[PDB]
Amino acid sequence: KKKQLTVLDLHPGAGKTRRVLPEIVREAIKKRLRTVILAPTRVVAAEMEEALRGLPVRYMTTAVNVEIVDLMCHATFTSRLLQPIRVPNYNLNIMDEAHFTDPSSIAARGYISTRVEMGEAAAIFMTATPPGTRDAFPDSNSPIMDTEVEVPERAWSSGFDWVTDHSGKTVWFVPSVRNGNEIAACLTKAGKRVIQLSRKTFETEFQKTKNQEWDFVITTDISEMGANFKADRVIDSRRCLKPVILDGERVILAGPMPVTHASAAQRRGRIGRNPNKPGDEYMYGGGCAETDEGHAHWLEARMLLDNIYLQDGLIASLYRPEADKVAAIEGEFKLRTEQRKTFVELMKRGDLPVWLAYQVASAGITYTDRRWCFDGTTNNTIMEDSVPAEVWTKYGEKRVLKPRWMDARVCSDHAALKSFKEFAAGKR
Ligand SMILES: Nc1ncnc2c1ncn2[C@@H]1O[C@H](COP(=O)(O)OP(=O)(O)O)[C@@H](O)[C@H]1O
Ligand SMILES: [Mn+2]
Repeated sequence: KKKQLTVLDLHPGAGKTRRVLPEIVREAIKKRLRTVILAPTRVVAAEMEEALRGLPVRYMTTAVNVEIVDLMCHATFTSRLLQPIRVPNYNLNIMDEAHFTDPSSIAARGYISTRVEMGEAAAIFMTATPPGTRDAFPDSNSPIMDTEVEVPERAWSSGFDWVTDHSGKTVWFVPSVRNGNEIAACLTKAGKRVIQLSRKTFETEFQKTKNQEWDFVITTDISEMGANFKADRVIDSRRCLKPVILDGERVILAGPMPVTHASAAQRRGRIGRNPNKPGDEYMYGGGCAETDEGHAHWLEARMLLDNIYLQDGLIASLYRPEADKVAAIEGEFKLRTEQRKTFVELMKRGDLPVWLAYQVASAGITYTDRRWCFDGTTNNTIMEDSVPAEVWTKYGEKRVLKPRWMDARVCSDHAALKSFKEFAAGKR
């Protein structure tokens, strides 16, 4: 029904995606409701075509090889809202894995919930862990053995025999890509077969969990968003890096620090999913805390939402239960037409973090002008192998990487640094 936002918060594995979602879609088709289904990732979008097989759904992603029901990724929806492209005023908005804390997912939730509040649409947010969840140990299809235990975050030689004595398969949530690299190298030296997953490698590398033999999957928090494993153990550091905007001028990666209860419940929720296989184990290495408070993703969500047309001059609010996570003045990030296009291109083609893309576009810099990558303060020098990183500019001059605005996420691992060096050199 219109003006209704429903939170479908069945416990993990209860069947929200494979049982309830197809029933909702069939009903929406019957009622001739223009409907959008929002999948967190391309991998999950492919899994949804399997669950929705038969039904007339337009899949707006090349991730599926195959209507009044559209399916697209969370980020695609928000990106299309930001661009001149026409987006239907969907009568029914279904967000699967609606706990995703990516800035584009938060922004989408704010847009959708505002259209519902205005009485223009209906929405269903599907997630075991709605915003504000305080339960890290929800129900599961089969019982879980929960154990609080010290979990290594560096290479080890002794004192953690329980890690390597296990003969099943383990999903291990690490605080960072670099921390996961070190743990992976340690496990590999101990004779284990390890697959590593992160945000930017997920679609490629996740397939290895089906196609290869493995003993451990080392993953950051991307695997909290519908990623399905045939494991019988989760090792959870219970730690994450928190992007924080410091003194309004830079972004640091603070911590590692506790994950939220929702994140911990989602990580544990990778196991206990088979009602016929009890005895899955969850080993956790710390407590939870509300570390989404002040987390840059919710500031970045407001930067996105301030630039989405809703109606005349109105600006969509964040979804009420997560609106308190950021201190921001509504509309303070609204950009005019040309600066907004630069903003969008810096985020898409530029592959820059939202906060950084905003600093560049709001300064009046055009997308291809990379002088700002070199004219920052000395304290903004980016290091590679303990020496200042250097690139050849598009002019042919070798220069130290020293961006005017420093966002730790452009150089937090080797791959991110490689990408930002390519950006500073004008190569995309
Ligand atoms: N490809 C598959 N074939 C059979 N069962 C599956 C498949 N994928 C998931 N399942 C199982 O179906 C049940 C419901 O899954 P799902 O709808 O994803 O749960 P939820 O979305 O509520 O977390 C779970 O036990 C899950 O382990
Ligand atoms: Mn689901």
